Amino acid sequence: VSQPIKLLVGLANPGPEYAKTRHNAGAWVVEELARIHNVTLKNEPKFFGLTGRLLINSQELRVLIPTTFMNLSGKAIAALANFYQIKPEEIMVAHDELDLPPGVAKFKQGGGHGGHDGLKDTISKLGNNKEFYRLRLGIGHPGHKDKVAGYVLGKAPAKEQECLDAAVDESVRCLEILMKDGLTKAQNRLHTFKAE
Amino acid sequence: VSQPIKLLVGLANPGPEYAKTRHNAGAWVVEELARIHNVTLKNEPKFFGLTGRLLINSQELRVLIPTTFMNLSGKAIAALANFYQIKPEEIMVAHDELDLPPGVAKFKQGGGHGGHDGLKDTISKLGNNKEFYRLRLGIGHPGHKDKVAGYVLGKAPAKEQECLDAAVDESVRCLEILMKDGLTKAQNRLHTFKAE
Repeated sequence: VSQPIKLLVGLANPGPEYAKTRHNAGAWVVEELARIHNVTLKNEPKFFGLTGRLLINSQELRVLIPTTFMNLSGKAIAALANFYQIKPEEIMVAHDELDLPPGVAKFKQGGGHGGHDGLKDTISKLGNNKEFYRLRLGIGHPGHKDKVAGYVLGKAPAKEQECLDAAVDESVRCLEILMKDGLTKAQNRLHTFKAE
Repeated sequence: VSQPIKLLVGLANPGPEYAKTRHNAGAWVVEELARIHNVTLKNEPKFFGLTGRLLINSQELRVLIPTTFMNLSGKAIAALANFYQIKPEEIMVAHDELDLPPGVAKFKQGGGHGGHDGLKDTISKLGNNKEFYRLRLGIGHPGHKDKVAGYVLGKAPAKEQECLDAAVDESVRCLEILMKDGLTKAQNRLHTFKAE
């Protein structure tokens, strides 16, 4: 089946202290996808991150979790995409999404960064090309804008984390469906899911 | 001239709240100076951070810990410095310094960002001006470029943290000395210090 995605990126800050923070939600998806496919990601300094190649339905999907600062995610994504000759429209970036609630996830093509430091850098390093795909993992949002960075760098409370974990798992399933049945069918499934 | 400083900024990421990570070293200095001087740091959304005002030897010293993403620290700094008409040469930015070991600290004017995302943004948002002062709190350098973000976003081991905390204490004393006796004398004390 024809489907557009050659590279799946999961945005993150590195290390143990950031691993369970909301702003690492996209990495959670890639980690669970790789685990289910029995591939351990390898550190590749030239790509500023951890990478692997998955065989799913049995398309080849490269995956990446940058080990840069979140605000330098684009260095990883560009370095890898250039090496493998991948264009922005063939990249899906999974990330935490303030404008969706915990337990929801959506696919989208294009859009702004929404103030997400990793998406901002990604757009920049891909030559101001916004037309990469996104896997938007809802995290909710705080009451006040000035509290957004503290929010995304916090750990969700247990109940909220259950919703997020559910949406991660269903996003993984829909990525597997993307590789079997294509984007429209994957999206139709994902966009009816709501954990609660 | 000998006491140029009107604003002391302590860089840090604003979460997770559970975690004393190396890249928050500068905020530790501002928090301890504030504690000793009975200043409560208060959220001030128009400056994108926690703020205070001290009076030490009749010199007003405003303090800021940005609550932006680290790579937007200069947005907070410039917001406050513009509001109070403080020039860049009147600002001292306390920050983790890869180029000194744990237990050592130094004052300097100008210099590059050395890869520090907060310093980089600060130079930019101050109108591409490096000539603010720095309080460099040594955190050591991991010996390879690849995992620098992971290193600064890590928690120092308990022993190393004792060295850090000792450098924070000495840095607070030398900030007090700067406000009383001026920068040359404050340097003469700080630069001969090593934690024991």
